[PDB]
Amino acid sequence: MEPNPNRQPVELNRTSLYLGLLLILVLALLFSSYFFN
Amino acid sequence: LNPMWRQGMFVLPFMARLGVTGSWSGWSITGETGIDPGFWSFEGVALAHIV
Amino acid sequence: AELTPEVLTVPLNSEGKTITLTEKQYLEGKRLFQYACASCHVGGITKTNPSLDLRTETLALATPPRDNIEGLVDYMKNPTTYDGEQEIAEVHPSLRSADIFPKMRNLTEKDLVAIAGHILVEPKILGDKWGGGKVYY
Amino acid sequence: TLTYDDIVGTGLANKCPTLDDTARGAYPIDSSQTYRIARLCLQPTTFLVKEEPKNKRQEAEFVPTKLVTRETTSLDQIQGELKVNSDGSLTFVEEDGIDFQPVTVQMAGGERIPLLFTVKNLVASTQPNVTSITTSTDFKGEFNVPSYRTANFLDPKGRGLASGYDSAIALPQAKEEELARANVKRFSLTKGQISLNVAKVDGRTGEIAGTFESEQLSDDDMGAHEPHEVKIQGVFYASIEPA
Amino acid sequence: MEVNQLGLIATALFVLVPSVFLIILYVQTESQQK
Amino acid sequence: MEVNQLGLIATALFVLVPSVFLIILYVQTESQQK
Amino acid sequence: EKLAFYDYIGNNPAKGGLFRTGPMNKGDGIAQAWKGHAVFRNKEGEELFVR
Amino acid sequence: METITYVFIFACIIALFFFAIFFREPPRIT
Amino acid sequence: ELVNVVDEKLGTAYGEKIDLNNTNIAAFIQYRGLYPTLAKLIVKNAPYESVEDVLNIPGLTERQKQILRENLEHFTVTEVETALVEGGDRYNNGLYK
Amino acid sequence: TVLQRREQLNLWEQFCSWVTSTNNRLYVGWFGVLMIPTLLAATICFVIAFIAAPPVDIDGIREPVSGSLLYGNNIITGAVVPSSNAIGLHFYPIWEAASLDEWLYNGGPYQLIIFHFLIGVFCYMGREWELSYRLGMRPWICVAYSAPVAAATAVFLIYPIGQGSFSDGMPLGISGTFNFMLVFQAEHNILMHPFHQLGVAGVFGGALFSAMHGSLVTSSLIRETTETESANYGYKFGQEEETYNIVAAHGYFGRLIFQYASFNNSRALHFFLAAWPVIGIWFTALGISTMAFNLNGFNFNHSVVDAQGNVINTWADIINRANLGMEVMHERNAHNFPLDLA
Amino acid sequence: METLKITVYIVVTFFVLLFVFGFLSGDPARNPKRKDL
Ligand code: CLA
Ligand code: CLA
Ligand code: CLA
Ligand code: CLA
Ligand SMILES: CC(C)=CCC/C(C)=C/CC/C(C)=C/CC/C(C)=C/CC/C(C)=C/CC/C(C)=C/CC/C(C)=C/CC/C(C)=C/CC/C(C)=C/CC1=CC(=O)C(C)=C(C)C1=O
Ligand SMILES: CCCCCCCCCCCCCCCC(=O)OC[C@H](CO[C@@H]1O[C@H](CS(=O)(=O)O)[C@@H](O)[C@H](O)[C@H]1O)OC(=O)CCCCCCCCCCCCCCC
Ligand SMILES: CCCCCCCCCCCCCCCC(=O)OC[C@H](COP(=O)(O)OC[C@@H](O)CO)OC(=O)CCCCCCCCCCCCCCC
Ligand code: HEC
Ligand SMILES: CCCCCCCCCCCCO[C@@H]1O[C@H](CO)[C@@H](O[C@H]2O[C@H](CO)[C@@H](O)[C@H](O)[C@H]2O)[C@H](O)[C@H]1O
Ligand SMILES: CCCCCCCCCCCCO[C@@H]1O[C@H](CO)[C@@H](O[C@H]2O[C@H](CO)[C@@H](O)[C@H](O)[C@H]2O)[C@H](O)[C@H]1O
Ligand SMILES: CCCCCCCS[C@@H]1O[C@H](CO)[C@@H](O)[C@H](O)[C@H]1O
Ligand SMILES: CCCCCCCS[C@@H]1O[C@H](CO)[C@@H](O)[C@H](O)[C@H]1O
Ligand code: OEX
Ligand SMILES: [Ca+2]
Ligand SMILES: [Cl-]
Ligand SMILES: [Cl-]
Repeated sequence: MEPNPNRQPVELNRTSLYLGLLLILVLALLFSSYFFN
Repeated sequence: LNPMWRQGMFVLPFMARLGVTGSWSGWSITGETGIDPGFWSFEGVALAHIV
Repeated sequence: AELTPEVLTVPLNSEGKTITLTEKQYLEGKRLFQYACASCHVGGITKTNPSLDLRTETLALATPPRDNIEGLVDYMKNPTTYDGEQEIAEVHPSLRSADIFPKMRNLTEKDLVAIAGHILVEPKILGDKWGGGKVYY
Repeated sequence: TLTYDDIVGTGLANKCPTLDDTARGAYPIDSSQTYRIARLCLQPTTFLVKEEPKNKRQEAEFVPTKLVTRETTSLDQIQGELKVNSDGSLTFVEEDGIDFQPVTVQMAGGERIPLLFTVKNLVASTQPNVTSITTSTDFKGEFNVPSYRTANFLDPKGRGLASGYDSAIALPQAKEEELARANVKRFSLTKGQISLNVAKVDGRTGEIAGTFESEQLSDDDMGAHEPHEVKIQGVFYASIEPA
Repeated sequence: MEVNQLGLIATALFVLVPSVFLIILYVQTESQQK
Repeated sequence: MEVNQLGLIATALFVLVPSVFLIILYVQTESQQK
Repeated sequence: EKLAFYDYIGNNPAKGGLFRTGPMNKGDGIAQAWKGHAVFRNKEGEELFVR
Repeated sequence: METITYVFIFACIIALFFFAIFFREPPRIT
Repeated sequence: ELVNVVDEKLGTAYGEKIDLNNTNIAAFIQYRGLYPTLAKLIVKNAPYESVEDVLNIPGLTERQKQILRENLEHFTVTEVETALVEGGDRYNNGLYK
Repeated sequence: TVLQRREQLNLWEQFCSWVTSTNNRLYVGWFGVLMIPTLLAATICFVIAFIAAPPVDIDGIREPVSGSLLYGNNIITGAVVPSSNAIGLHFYPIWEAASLDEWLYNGGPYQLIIFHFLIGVFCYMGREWELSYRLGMRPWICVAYSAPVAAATAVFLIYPIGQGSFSDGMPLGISGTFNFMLVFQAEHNILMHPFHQLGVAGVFGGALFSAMHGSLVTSSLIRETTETESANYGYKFGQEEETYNIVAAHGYFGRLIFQYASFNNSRALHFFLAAWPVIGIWFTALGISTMAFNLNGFNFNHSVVDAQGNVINTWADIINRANLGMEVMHERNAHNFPLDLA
Repeated sequence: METLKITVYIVVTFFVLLFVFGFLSGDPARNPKRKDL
């Protein structure tokens, strides 16, 4: 097929990886007590 | 003493609100037996949404 | 182990007289038993009535006694129920009903004696396996 | 008139004989002569099962069910003595026949209720002074309901009453008291009740027909669970002959 | 302690699903031409 | 049925961990300069 | 019994908790039967009412 | 929960069939 | 409590002799002259209050009564057990060889 | 009416051209016209029944066996359970039942699935012929596939016919398959049947020859890549040149055994790879299909006898003891009389 | 059940007729080489 001209590459730089993993892990550390209840 | 809202049912009341009240297995949510809902039982609604 | 004259010596009648079968007699009796009897009595059981078997102790308690040559030869001519009360030639192969059980036709006295000897010798070889059914296979 | 090949596969073989609308006569009874029922046929048309409510004070009702074992339900070729009693009543004493059928019906929601539909050892009597059987004659009686499975029956783990294991062998070191009701098989024997309402009589031939209602317990799975109460309604046919 | 029996898998997937999302995105950024 | 209480998380991680490893590798292959 | 059952705080939707998950039956239990109306009295025979 | 798990895995396999057939790397002659 | 009634019966005379009220009909082959004629009459006319009541079966011949007297020592009676007599099990209890 | 017949006739021809088109992503074809609806019906019923069907009275003794996931099964124990022994070989479509509840109790789903499935795979076989004809290929791939088709037909149709009941057809499930195999060994001594032995040689040999052929071609790939690349990139789809040195491969295999035990003719080699497993599976399918009429495996029970007449057991007699254990236990409530005659 | 039976009968007849008339519609000629069969 003819290529779609609207495609764009996506990026996540290393600092964003670290920030995101921190957010997820800290949110998990916070909510896990309530999931176990 | 054990209606749908005691049992954590969330979509069952929405089917019942608009007239889907019976199961193909023969019961109805008002406590009847031997009812024939036709295709539009709770199961038929679910199947229609999957298709 | 060997098939000895003592193994081949079996009661002839109810009065304690014995007869010593020849090895030929025994082998003929085995062949004839397969020919006319094994379809129901394979291994000494009875497929159409498993309550009755061909063990010597069972034959001894039949009426009249069947634990001897003459008793078994008589049974093959005129079979009876276990208590002797009814004659069953109409449903059990015998010389008397050879018209309806054709494999009994042309069976001689010697043939019946051989078949009877096989039935009496076989538990002396096989023990409880004779008349035991599949548990003993 | 009909032969086996006329009938085979139609479902007619599970239906009891019927009598014409004109059969509204009276079959005379001679108190000096002995009688027998030469053939009794019972064809169920409805199986009802009494619901088991949580409220021990809500009166439970019999509700309809769906038959799932097909046209295998009728009792037939039943025979027995028809006695004339001192007061002119008749007493039927069942002697033999195809007098039981296993039946499975299904409640709304899927629960399957097996039962041994039966009139085994039926003894049923009329009102007094039955000088002729008419469309006013009724029979009432009781029968035995033996265990739905007999003593050799083995459960899926091989446990049974007259045969089988006596423990849960797949749980070799489990405590046995909690499994006693499943491990120790018991053989039920209860009573059922039946009424026969004569609706038609052929006085010349000694044939009668009508409706029946019987009540009995269902299968208790050899003691593993409580049985249910069942009500069976249907039609019956009987031929009476002097004996 | 008598905790919720789904608490373990809830916590595990809460961490893993978004973390994996981020790792996929990060690694395919690094592999793009420089 | 009285199933093992860790059967669910065992099955979920058994699926998730190696599937995620493959997805990471695939996506960063696609993003490489062609 | 259905009317009495509505007059019970275990069916009040403002009695729950954010992480108390599942059906109401998981809490007070599956309702089986009304025990009946309790009338309290003191030794003088005056009727008393629980707040 | 077990039934959900078995059906989930099965459903993922059917989805994979779909992508493997209709979204395969197209075979190309060069 | 819960008891297996067949195992219990094995602790009575049922476990030692032919129980005229319960034992399956094939057991009468154990002794001379009992099977099938007397065995059928015995099972059909059961139950019996005592072993000697077997001598009173209507229609017995004089020889049959003598045969029965000779075998009373091998007979017993216990209470009818539903599990052993239902299903026609006295005539065929599902056991062959 | 006049030229309208020609507007209908060209429309039919357009449909025929689409049905038989070599350009559909999945070939349809005339066999596909029957195959597609029957496989869809069988698949849909199977998936729904495997998840949700209630227990089925397979042996006609009011003893329902649970097969579905929702009724207490896992992937290994679950099955779609064969139809009731009370039905036998009678045709039991939905509309012969008084209700779906009855149809489910009696194992109706099994019949619907196996009959649509078998039509489907016979048409799948025809479709393999058909596309090869449209593509200008030689025609015999469908003949290789006739081996699995024969085997499926043996266990779902021929064996039930011989034994008089679809209750003896193979269940649609993993543990139900093993049940079928064990009972089959008890009732036919299939292990001692030469057609099953040929079947085993067929699949052991097929697996051996697959590994052999795979290893020999892989061993002689021509170097077209560096050590940091998969060697698979050394072959380009549709290239004209062969990608391995078959002279080198033959030189290896001819020395591994001896020269004349090795194929130098690639066409002979690939015919052998086709024929060996296909013929083995044909024979094992015929084994099931002839034990369906109770011509069973070799019986050497008590074949060895000593001078007195005592049986001297062999390993065949030990096999017999295992068969007896399965015989006496299977369908423990279903037999009332001493012989299991079907 | 009767409606379902008739429906399935029609459905089956439909596909079988497509199969039969399909293979009757000059199928030998539908091949890439000698299309004059
Ligand atoms: C409108 C959405 C909605 C609502 C009102 C309900 C309501 C209900 N559900 Mg249903 N359900 C839903 C959607 C919903 N459901 C969806 C989308 C699914 C698929 C997952 C389900 C699957 C489901 C199952 C399997 C079950 C229910 C059940 C129930 C009943 C119990 C609910 C409960 O315990 O919640 C508990 C609610 C919580 C513990 C709240 C969670 C709050 C989250 C974790 C906060 C996250 C914060 C976030 C990380 C912050 C980020 C910050 C960042 C931006 C910086 C109740 C009737 C139960 C039932 O009784 O069935 C009969 C039951 O078993 N539901
Ligand atoms: C290719 C399409 C196709 C075929 C061949 C079948 C075949 C079958 N269906 Mg299925 N079905 C289909 C599509 C199909 N189905 C679809 C799309 C649905 C959803 C609507 C169903 C829903 C369905 C249900 C719910 C049931 C069936 C059932 C059946 C079985 C009985 C059918 C019957 O009695 O026909 C009647 C016979 C005829 C109509 C004959 C007329 C056709 C011609 C004139 C004669 C053909 C026979 C003859 C040998 C010629 C062969 C020619 C050959 C060269 C091709 C049979 C296995 C039943 C079943 O599985 O029972 C266990 C059942 O309960 N089907
Ligand atoms: C060393 C172990 C060993 C050997 C030598 C065999 C050999 C055999 N097995 Mg057994 N088997 C084994 C272990 C073994 N098995 C194990 C561990 C299991 C699982 C427990 C089995 C389960 C099994 C089953 C269920 C069956 C067999 C069968 C067979 C026969 C056919 C096998 C076949 O075609 O394979 C594929 C291999 C080939 C196709 C290549 C050729 C192999 C042949 C035999 C070599 C010929 C050498 C030749 C005669 C020597 C001449 C030299 C020449 C230069 C002069 C063969 C006799 C079948 C049987 O009993 O038939 C009677 C059968 O039904 N096997
Ligand atoms: C090592 C020991 C051993 C070995 C190697 C074998 C080997 C075999 N056994 Mg034997 N067996 C054994 C021990 C063994 N057995 C023992 C101990 C017993 C007694 C317990 C048996 C009792 C036994 C029985 C009863 C049977 C076998 C059969 C077989 C054959 C089964 C495979 C087959 O038929 O493929 C052929 C191919 C197929 C069956 C596949 C059909 C595929 C259809 C056409 C399409 C399916 C499509 C599918 C649904 C969807 C695909 C995926 C989708 C995404 C497209 C194979 C020769 C079977 C046989 O011979 O069948 C004819 C058979 O019925 N064995
Ligand atoms: C201590 C002391 C005394 C030591 C002395 C040692 C010494 C020096 C001894 C020397 C003397 C000596 C050798 C004595 C020998 C003694 C002796 C007989 C020992 C016994 C050894 C023995 C019996 C071995 C048996 C081996 C055996 C069974 C071989 C069978 C071969 C066989 C079955 C082959 C299958 C036939 C066949 C067609 C296979 C094809 C399989 C296949 C898929 C091939 C695929 C394939 C093939 C190709 O061809 C190429 C190209 C490609 C691409 C390809 O896919
Ligand atoms: C509860 C029951 C519910 C079930 C409901 C099912 C009804 C489905 C209705 C919707 C149909 C649309 C789906 C099309 C998908 C598709 O295949 O497109 C792919 C191409 C594209 O179509 C191409 O389409 C092209 C035009 S265009 O792409 O559409 O623009 C056209 O040029 C070309 O000729 C044409 O072939 O279609 C084809 O290649 C020809 C038809 C393919 C035949 C399908 C085979 C199905 C076999 C099933 C076997 C069992 C499966 C179980 C295994 C897990
Ligand atoms: C149902 C299935 C659903 C699956 C969902 C899976 C995905 C959901 C998860 C998404 C997570 C996204 C995280 C992106 C993380 C990330 O990329 O951050 C960095 C990012 C920087 O973006 P830039 O514009 O500079 O672009 C750089 C690009 O490479 C990013 O793609 O900023 C944001 O994304 C805004 C949100 C910031 C949030 C920052 C919070 C950090 C603070 C730490 C808090 C914890 C400590 C508290 C201590 C008290
Ligand atoms: C099946 C059709 C049979 C064949 C063939 C033969 N016999 Fe038989 N046998 C059969 C039955 C059903 C019975 C029981 C009959 C009854 O009601 O009592 C028997 C019994 C015997 C006996 C008596 C066994 C006992 O313990 O008293 C004997 C001795 C006997 N059968 C021998 C026998 C012989 C020699 C046969 C071949 C010529 C033979 N039988 C064939 C069933 C069948
Ligand atoms: C259970 C948790 C599951 C979470 C799953 C999350 C999946 C997320 C998928 C991300 C998809 C990324 O999509 C990917 O984008 C990159 C660019 O970013 C594309 O890459 C494209 O751009 C780059 C950069 O210019 C070029 O070098 C490359 O040749 C070109 O193909 C890939 O072709 C595409 O595959
Ligand atoms: C159970 C059903 C029984 C059916 C029995 C049939 C008996 C014989 C009747 C034949 C009817 C079919 O008639 C057949 O139809 C097709 C399409 O209309 C015709 O046309 C076909 O053939 C030509 C010649 O190869 C092709 O170029 C063309 O693409 C194709 O459409 C055939 O030439 C005609 O022979
Ligand atoms: C996807 C499968 C669809 C199956 C269709 C079954 C129709 S069933 C049919 O439907 C009518 C309309 O609801 C009802 O009124 C009627 O009582 C019922 O029998
Ligand atoms: C896509 C719909 C799948 C159909 C679901 C199964 C049939 S319906 C199902 O049957 C059960 C047993 O009778 C009932 O207990 C249950 O209430 C009912 O929902
Ligand atoms: O079903 Mn299935 O399995 Ca052929 O054998 Mn007879 O039947 Mn029953 O037993 Mn063994
Ligand atoms: Ca009346
Ligand atoms: Cl089994
Ligand atoms: Cl049987």
